[PDB]
Amino acid sequence: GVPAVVDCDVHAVLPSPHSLIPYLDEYWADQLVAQLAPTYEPNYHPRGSAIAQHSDASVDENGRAATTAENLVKDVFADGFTDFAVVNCLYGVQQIHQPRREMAHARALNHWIANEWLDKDDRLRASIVVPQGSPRAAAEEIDFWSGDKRFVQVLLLGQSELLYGREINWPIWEAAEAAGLPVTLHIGGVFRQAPTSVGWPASHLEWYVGQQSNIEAQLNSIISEGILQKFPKTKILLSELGFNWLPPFMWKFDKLWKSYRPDIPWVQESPLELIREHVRVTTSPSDGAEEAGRLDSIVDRLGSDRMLVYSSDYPHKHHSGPRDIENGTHSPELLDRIYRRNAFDLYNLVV
Amino acid sequence: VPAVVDCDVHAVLPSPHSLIPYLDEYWADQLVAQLAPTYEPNYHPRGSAIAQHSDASVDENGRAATTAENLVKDVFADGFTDFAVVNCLYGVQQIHQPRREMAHARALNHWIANEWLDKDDRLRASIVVPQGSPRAAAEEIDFWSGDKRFVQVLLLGQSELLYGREINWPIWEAAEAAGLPVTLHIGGVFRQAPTSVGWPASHLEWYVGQQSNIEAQLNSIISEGILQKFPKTKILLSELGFNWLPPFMWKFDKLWKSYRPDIPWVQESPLELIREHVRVTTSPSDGAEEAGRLDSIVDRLGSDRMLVYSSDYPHKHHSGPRDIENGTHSPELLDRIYRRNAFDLYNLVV
Amino acid sequence: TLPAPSVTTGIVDADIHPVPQDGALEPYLDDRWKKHIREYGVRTTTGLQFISEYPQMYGGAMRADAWPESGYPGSDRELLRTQLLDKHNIQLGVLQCLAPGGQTLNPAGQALNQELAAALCRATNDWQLEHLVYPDPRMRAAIPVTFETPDYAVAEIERVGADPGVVAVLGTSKTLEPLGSRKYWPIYEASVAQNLPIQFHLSQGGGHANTGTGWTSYHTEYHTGHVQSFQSQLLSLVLSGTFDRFPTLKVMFVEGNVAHFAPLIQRMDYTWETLRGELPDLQRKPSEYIRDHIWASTQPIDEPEKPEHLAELLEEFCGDNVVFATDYPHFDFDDPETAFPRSFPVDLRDKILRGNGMRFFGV
Amino acid sequence: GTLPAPSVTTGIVDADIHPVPQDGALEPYLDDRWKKHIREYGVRTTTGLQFISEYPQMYGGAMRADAWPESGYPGSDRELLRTQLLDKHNIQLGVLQCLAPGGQTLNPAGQALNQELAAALCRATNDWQLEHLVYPDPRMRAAIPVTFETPDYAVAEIERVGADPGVVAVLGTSKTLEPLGSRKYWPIYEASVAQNLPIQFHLSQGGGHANTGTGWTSYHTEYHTGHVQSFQSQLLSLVLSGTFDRFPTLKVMFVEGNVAHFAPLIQRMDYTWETLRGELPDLQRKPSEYIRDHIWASTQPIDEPEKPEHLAELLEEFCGDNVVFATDYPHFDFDDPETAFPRSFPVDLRDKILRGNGMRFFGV
Ligand SMILES: [Fe+3]
Ligand SMILES: [Fe+3]
Ligand SMILES: [Fe+3]
Ligand SMILES: [Fe+3]
Ligand SMILES: [Fe+3]
Ligand SMILES: [Fe+3]
Ligand SMILES: [Mg+2]
Ligand SMILES: [Mg+2]
Ligand SMILES: [Mg+2]
Ligand SMILES: [Mg+2]
Ligand SMILES: [Mg+2]
Ligand SMILES: [Mg+2]
Ligand SMILES: [Mg+2]
Ligand SMILES: [Mg+2]
Repeated sequence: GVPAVVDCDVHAVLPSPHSLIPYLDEYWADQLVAQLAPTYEPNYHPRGSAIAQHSDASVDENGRAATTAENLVKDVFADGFTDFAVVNCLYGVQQIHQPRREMAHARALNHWIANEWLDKDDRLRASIVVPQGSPRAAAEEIDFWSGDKRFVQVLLLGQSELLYGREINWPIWEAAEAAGLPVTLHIGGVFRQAPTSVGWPASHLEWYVGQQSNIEAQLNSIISEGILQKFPKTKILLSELGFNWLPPFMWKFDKLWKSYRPDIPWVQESPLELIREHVRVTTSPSDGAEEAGRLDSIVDRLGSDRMLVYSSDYPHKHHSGPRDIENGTHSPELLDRIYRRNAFDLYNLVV
Repeated sequence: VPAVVDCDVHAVLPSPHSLIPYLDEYWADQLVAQLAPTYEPNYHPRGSAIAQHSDASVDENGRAATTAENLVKDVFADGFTDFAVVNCLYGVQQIHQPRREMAHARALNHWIANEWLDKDDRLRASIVVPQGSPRAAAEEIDFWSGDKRFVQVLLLGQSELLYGREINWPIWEAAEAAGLPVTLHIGGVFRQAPTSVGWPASHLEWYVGQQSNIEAQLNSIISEGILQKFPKTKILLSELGFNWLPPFMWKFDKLWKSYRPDIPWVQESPLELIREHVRVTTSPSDGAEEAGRLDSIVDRLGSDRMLVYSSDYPHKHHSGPRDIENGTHSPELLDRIYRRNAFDLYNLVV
Repeated sequence: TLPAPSVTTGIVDADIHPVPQDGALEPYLDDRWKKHIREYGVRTTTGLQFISEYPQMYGGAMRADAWPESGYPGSDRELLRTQLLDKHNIQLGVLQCLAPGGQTLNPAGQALNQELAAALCRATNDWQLEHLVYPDPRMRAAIPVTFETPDYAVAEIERVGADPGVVAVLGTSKTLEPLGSRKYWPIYEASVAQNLPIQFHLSQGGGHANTGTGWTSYHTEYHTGHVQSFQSQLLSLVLSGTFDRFPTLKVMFVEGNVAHFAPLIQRMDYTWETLRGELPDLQRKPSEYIRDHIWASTQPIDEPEKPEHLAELLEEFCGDNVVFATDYPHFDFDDPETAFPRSFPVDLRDKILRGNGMRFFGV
Repeated sequence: GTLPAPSVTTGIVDADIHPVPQDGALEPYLDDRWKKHIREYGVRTTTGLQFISEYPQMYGGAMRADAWPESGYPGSDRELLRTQLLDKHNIQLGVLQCLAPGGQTLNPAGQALNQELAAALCRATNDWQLEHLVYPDPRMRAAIPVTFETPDYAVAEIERVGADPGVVAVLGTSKTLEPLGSRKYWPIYEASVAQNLPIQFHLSQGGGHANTGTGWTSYHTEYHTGHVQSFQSQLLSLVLSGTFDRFPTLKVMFVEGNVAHFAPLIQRMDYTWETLRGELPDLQRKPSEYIRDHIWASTQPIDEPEKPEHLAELLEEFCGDNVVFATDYPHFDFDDPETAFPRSFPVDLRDKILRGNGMRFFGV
């Protein structure tokens, strides 16, 4: 049994809200139609911008990539290198303020993934999309899918309404642990405050780059509030949020944990160790770590070769491509860990 | 015979050191080691004209309402008031550190129990709760539910999330189980701008404008279903005015008629739900004390059951606790305001 | 040269919502901004590509009977003329364009790229003057500008604000700072210089949650909640002394309701009687600013349980400062034939339908 | 006033020193109405708290336990500041950053919600620090707080005292209501450039938003580590907005935002821009190319990697010419110039951090 090559972040793109109708009860389906089916397509990867899709991705009748499992599977698995891919749908249910509709559309979205993606190719796995405006409802959604092992993780957005370590959000971590599932934070957000501590970014570019700051906040919250002692089997995947920012954050967090440990006395190990053991990160985008020697450098600065897991971020276009990380290292061993061994810790998938 | 209850008076914590006798060693020592930062709020700036009227007894630092002896002396002197409901606004809810918020809220309630309720059996009090953790807020309510001198739960007008959100349901559940009304009092956690259009630039602008947040809270509480889920719920609006209620009620009713299937559990009109479940203290009176204006506002509310007498001691308002009599010609209405309406909240007899 | 508006036998309608047909703004937008919109859309204070944070419920919140043969309600100028202007004898109908396309509420001024926002406001102003106002000058424009970038707003007021087809400057009820902030004073200065009053229309966005105490869940909360922003804005504009600095400035709150302003102002005075020492530079008692500076439009009309209370509250606000609007083509449109209670006084309604708006717009 | 330009000879630059006015020291410089206002209301800011900020300091006000004078708050005793800091470390250019009008750690005058009061407090602070500290001992020079959130008042204050040779920078806060590349702040940048003044932005609370982009923090580790986030966001806005295209001589320093994290932030910014630059087609340079001419960072509290060699690597990856020493006297995480750097740290880089780099920022 050899660990599989897992593409730890690819995307399904809902064509339109009408795709949810087969998986909605009459009350919600009729309502969606009567409301003229407003689309919660997010602005995290603006459909007309250069990040949205590779120019040569397979496309549907409207020119859009990744809206069908047939198209995604044709592209992702073509070259035979990838064994499994983890599908994250970013359709913006978490930005539905109406809490019953958030619950109903999140559920319908997961049904759409199950029936039109997971059922269509046994190499696909997926995150569970959850209604994070009600943490107890989010826990119920995790539980609803806990018997379908093709759902391999819980999806949370990088920007939340309250920090994920707050006790208000503990039901999510409890439910994920009870289901044996890692939790991923993926770039994106609920936008219930400014996306930064200094106000609203004026461009998509400024926003996208700067979401790394919110992930420092989330990790400090999760760790400081005690998630990793209260739910010690928790595993966290940072999807499509970079990773070169981690070491400077880790060093300062460690320095201040030494100064303030009595404020958080349950944290008895350095954040440095907790992050290396409980946090993994996807490799697309690589944010310059694909340049000569820089992947060896960042692994040295992380202090662990166990954290980086391969992804393509299909269909998104980044400055360097899925396998260009090979240019950043001289170690075949490190590449073997990134391509297959590190993700075994998350999903236990074998070739 | 229902008692004359002063439904909002204030205890003012002298300083955080007053909490030391009621904190575990870990928190008492940490307090002294922090140089005891005070969470005294700016809701009633101590040096401003609202903080205390010139007739109020004061302590060695010139502050009113920092001792039960001073408060009881002033509040009960004239024989009209039978009981008074004490709210301490010390800003534990603005403590971000969640365990400290819990510890200081619990200590504050102990201080109220020992240095106020134990000193005079005419005093009652609200339960201060750590609203940053609704689970822990529910436990604080449960803990004090045994002491029937605690007669309501204290929540601030501005919260972190709206009080009707499911995240907050444990508070409403615990208050209902304890048989306690929930009061919203002017004040806030200040975890966003106090208005939907940014930060007020003065205390005066802030103070006047907090009525807008109470419209938000009432709509959230009702629309989200609190009054069907917890049908014994009673809500007291303390020191938030009341003349703004009718225009809010009418628009809410009008839009409930338009959006009924969005909130199908709300089967009675918001008009009736507010008249039945919401009560409001009379200080400040915000102009309803002028000739005929109290009869008018009762006509506009559609109910004579909502207003409950308070003095808001020790605060100074433009008109005094009993000046409301100048706004009505009805002794029956004054009987409702001074005693009968608060019987629905506290069931206190003379 | 366009004649001045003339209101004789007909009425003022202070809030009408036209929408450009698809592509209608393109002749008025530089190619760079065309490209930007194609590639990014109009990003604002959401994480959503196409919709705002509270999308409309049934039918786009439009009148079911206001859909043209093709396009969105408000996008067909002939249907606007027959269903609104002719049907209600509107002789001054003030256009408030809330979206650059076939949508209900997505204001150009709220685009987070404020250079784009300025270009869309400019394009909207050229478009509404050429397509709607000049062909039928019963209509006149309230010009959207970028309140959050005063330099650009001032430039646009200088560019087109003197055009006789323009009767007001158009802002949004939600802003990043309360409207009495010095940030917005250059816009007030430029508006006064062009003899223009300002209308602030109900909006989402602004940069903060839609209440001062969290984001709303259900549509009752969202829609009733619109009143709150206007309460906050009135308090800031008055207490800041903005009208001491600009003693000729007129502002109208549009679609904030009316009656609630009366008890709010009453509380403002009563609180100020005690706390006035915080703001010793304010020249007048707070309620005294209303008569000369604050107007409000009527839609959606307040509906008290006892109808007599409407006239009472409108007068407690200021009976001379209340102005009729229909809100065509939104679902809660008010018909001037039926909006007022049976017992309402003719003189007050007449002022609301005619004189009051004529005074505000300088007609 | 008339004062020689600063001379850095064999001594060092200290980019962040926190003096505090003794009780009453600002009153000679305030109108009666503001003295009355402060007595009656205090200084209201973005909190619901009369006397403290939303995150009050954890241990002894976050001051080193040996910097307490006979009577006042640390930093309130000029003689003690001379012997404990300027004399002790041969500081020849020590830049004052007054963060509070009184003995109450971290409460910036510019953040008073009454911006007329804020302006008056900034002006009083500027008159006071020049009279009480700079002119008596011109080893010290002022970074003048101004009201960033009311540019008209800031421009007026920069015009009033900005040309005084006792002033070497304009002082802002890390947190603001809009990101610092916003056109709101451009009049301040214009006025600063006209006086040939760089701008320092010091770590702050407040600003109008939560202290992260995704909620308010709970524990002190989150709060203190979280301060870097605001600086990350400000760097992105200042660069990507083209602020430095509009003001090509403008120099900005992030004070007490740490240093090393800027390197991978900038690296991710370039990498993202390579794909998405079409959104912002006017920007004249690749984003990282703005750093050398426009962005500085002070060292305190020094980054402490697990392998010390990574420090110099990350400082050079940011920009080795643009890192400037600071002590943060008298705060508890004070850095000593003799011990702040790892034993193996390159001597040439250390020398320019202590001297040349700050001289170039401050125009010496
Ligand atoms: Fe991704
Ligand atoms: Fe009170
Ligand atoms: Fe409208
Ligand atoms: Fe409308
Ligand atoms: Fe400092
Ligand atoms: Fe410091
Ligand atoms: Mg089905
Ligand atoms: Mg390719
Ligand atoms: Mg260690
Ligand atoms: Mg008696
Ligand atoms: Mg004109
Ligand atoms: Mg003034
Ligand atoms: Mg005066
Ligand atoms: Mg100079």
